[PDB]
Amino acid sequence: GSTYPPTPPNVTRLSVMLRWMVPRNDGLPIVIFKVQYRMVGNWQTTNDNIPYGKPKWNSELGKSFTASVTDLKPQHTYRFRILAVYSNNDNKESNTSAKFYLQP
Repeated sequence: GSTYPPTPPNVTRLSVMLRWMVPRNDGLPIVIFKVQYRMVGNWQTTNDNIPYGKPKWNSELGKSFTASVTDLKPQHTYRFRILAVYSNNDNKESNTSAKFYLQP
């Protein structure tokens, strides 16, 4: 089955807020998302397993999701990406986010 990738997350200050979207598509449904990050310059996965849940879409464009990441070391720049896990157990990563400096 086809695996439509989520968009990269837009990163804003909070801790870090990540907002991404799963565009409307007819591919396989998503079960959960995982959040990955790395310092600018190896990818690590946080412990959060974000459910796709309901509803299916929350706008004409698709479904937007907003979550947060905690306990990251400030005074460093990071990149983030969203891993989508599909109902057939395949998975696919979003493109990487823009760089984000975490202010102390």
